[PDB]
Amino acid sequence: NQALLRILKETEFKKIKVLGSGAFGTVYKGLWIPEGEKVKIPVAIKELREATSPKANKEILDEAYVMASVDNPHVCRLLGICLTSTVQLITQLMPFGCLLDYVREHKDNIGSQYLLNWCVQIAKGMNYLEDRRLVHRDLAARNVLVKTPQHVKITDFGRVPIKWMALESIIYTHQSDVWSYGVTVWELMTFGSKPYDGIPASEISSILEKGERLPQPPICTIDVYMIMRKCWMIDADSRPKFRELIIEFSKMARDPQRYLVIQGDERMHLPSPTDSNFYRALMDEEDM
Amino acid sequence: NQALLRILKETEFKKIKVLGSGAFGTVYKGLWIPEGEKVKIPVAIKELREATSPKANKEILDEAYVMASVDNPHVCRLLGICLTSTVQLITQLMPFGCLLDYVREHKDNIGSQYLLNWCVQIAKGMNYLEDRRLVHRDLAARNVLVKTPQHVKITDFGRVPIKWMALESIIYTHQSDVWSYGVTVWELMTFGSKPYDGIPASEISSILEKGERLPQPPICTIDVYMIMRKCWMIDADSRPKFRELIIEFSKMARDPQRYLVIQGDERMHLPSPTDSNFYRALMDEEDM
Ligand SMILES: CN1CCC(c2ccc(-c3ccc4c(c3)C(=O)N([C@@H](C(=O)Nc3nccs3)c3cc(F)ccc3O)C4)cc2)CC1
Ligand SMILES: CN1CCC(c2ccc(-c3ccc4c(c3)C(=O)N([C@@H](C(=O)Nc3nccs3)c3cc(F)ccc3O)C4)cc2)CC1
Ligand SMILES: Nc1ncnc2c1ncn2[C@@H]1O[C@H](COP(=O)(O)OP(=O)(O)NP(=O)(O)O)[C@@H](O)[C@H]1O
Ligand SMILES: Nc1ncnc2c1ncn2[C@@H]1O[C@H](COP(=O)(O)OP(=O)(O)NP(=O)(O)O)[C@@H](O)[C@H]1O
Ligand SMILES: [Mg+2]
Ligand SMILES: [Mg+2]
Repeated sequence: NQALLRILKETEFKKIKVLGSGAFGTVYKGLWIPEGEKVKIPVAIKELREATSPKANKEILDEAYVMASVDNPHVCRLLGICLTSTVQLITQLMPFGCLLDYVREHKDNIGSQYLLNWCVQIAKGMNYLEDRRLVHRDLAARNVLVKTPQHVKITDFGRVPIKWMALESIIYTHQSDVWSYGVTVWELMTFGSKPYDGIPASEISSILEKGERLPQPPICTIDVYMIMRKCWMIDADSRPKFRELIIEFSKMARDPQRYLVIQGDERMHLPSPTDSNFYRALMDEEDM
Repeated sequence: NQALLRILKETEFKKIKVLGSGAFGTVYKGLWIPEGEKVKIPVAIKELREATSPKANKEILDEAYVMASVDNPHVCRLLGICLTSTVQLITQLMPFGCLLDYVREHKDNIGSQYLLNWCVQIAKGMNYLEDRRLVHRDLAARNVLVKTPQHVKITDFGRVPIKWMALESIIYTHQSDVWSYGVTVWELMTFGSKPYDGIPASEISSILEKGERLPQPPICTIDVYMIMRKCWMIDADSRPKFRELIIEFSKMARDPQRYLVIQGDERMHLPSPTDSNFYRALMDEEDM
């Protein structure tokens, strides 16, 4: 339990390159140098843009131990922490970056089988988080990291993203996460489009009350767009459960081209078991 | 089966830094760039110092598929290959380097619990290789790679190292590997000493026939030096099996200071479950 979150010294890791920033901190690629060792281990380091107090660190630690406790192939685990003036959090470095940026830069080489499997994997991770009774509160294509193209994990859970929140959050339940899951799915199926592009956030809750939802992405059949609309029902309990989302997106993943119309989908593919085994043993030794 | 050894193009990986060389090839740290992807994945690349023919590549591939087929936490798996004029082999990059260099550079911070566990892990991997009916033929502290300080794996098996070979090899059986295991153990317990230092290789088989073995390392009790001597029996079948080596070195690992006398052993230690979990999730996601 307590053994799941390593407390680090400043002197045993170094931030070497910035990777990006959110409205909570800045993310660096970093090197972890174990005491007495001559090696340099690449890590990801989030340093909060908000310097803290020692009593406030008691809040941070109380949640950090929980996020260090997740054990699921499609959920990122918080690994370490260094409680400087500004707190730094450490996790596994994902060289493929987030899924949002990934789809935007590969939108012309992304097939139906990859898209659909990603929706399954993200759902498995949300279903795990629900079984641990952890509400994500910030699910987005930006907070889905790519370990390998075949393997995605969910990050930055358990901590406003108005365009991703349920109407009752603009209340955070697992059913409110289901909403954010639908928005994440829409981001993938639109190859990274910005939801409600150009509409100011202060006015999203208005358009949701009048019945407007995100439009059907061009590559979605009705079976896929039905699911996304169901995630955006005003009644939270009427939304589909994550356990069900797994079942339906797995069904569609065994016949992908039936449920996603993508130009050049017979050229786009999935890696031969030859390429997957080479992927996993180099970067992704997790079971799966 | 065939899906366990990825064939690579030249254009999808690059050698960026040399790491060392043996009398068979040169090892580089390399970057694997997946087709269509914008990331750079660190790998290890062995390029043979011997340019080959296409029919000779049929030999190489026939063995490479076997080495790509090992599934054991303490055995390195061959992952890929690029069959240029000089063949390049690819495997997971171990930033901690080999165990030989590791012990030499940490000899003043290495305790009995680490040394003994390493002997267990190396034995587990040799016991696996015996169960797959693969003779190592070049077991040494140089060919034991450090994934993390707590986790070592055996490399470069299944391909002369006179000072590591059994007398009947100077015949390669699993019992001849047991000999090389004893020599590997002696290398660790001597914090990286060179076996038979200063004695020319052409004259090692002579000294072995007259009964000379490696000396008892200063930190070994008799129980440990008894095992090492048993690995060097002239009768191969009289040597202990790897299955037994596991049992005896595990026994000694539950009471390490009873079997290894190391100055400052109460200061040297093992990482708290806090530090191990941080190690594994960053670098070593294998089960164990
Ligand atoms: C300021 N005033 C006083 C103090 C209060 C406060 C309460 C809690 C935190 C806290 C604690 C723990 C975390 C986070 C935040 C967080 O953002 N965390 C991510 C994560 O670290 N991401 C990464 N990117 C790259 C490298 S590390 C994360 C990673 C992961 F693998 C799984 C879940 C997860 O949440 C972990 C901070 C401040 C707030 C109000
Ligand atoms: C020249 N004339 C004609 C041709 C004949 C020939 C026959 C077989 C090979 C062959 C095939 C396969 C391998 C090896 C050698 C080998 O050296 N291999 C290691 C390995 O690649 N190490 C690494 N270091 C860093 C990056 S890759 C290795 C790695 C591992 F993870 C597990 C086992 C293993 O053996 C694999 C070459 C030539 C010989 C005589
Ligand atoms: N483990 C990781 N490995 C590599 N890059 C990462 C990792 N975690 C986050 N990033 C990237 O670091 C950048 C900053 O992340 P972050 O601070 O979380 O902002 P954000 O995810 O875009 N918005 P938010 O997470 O909702 O605050 C993004 O481009 C992420 O993809
Ligand atoms: N996977 C790996 N990751 C990092 N370094 C490695 C890896 N495999 C080998 N090395 C290192 O690369 C260097 C060259 O290795 P190698 O070519 O095997 O020579 P050697 O092991 O010292 N002698 P030999 O293996 O018996 O031919 C050594 O310093 C090894 O520790
Ligand atoms: Mg993020
Ligand atoms: Mg070697």
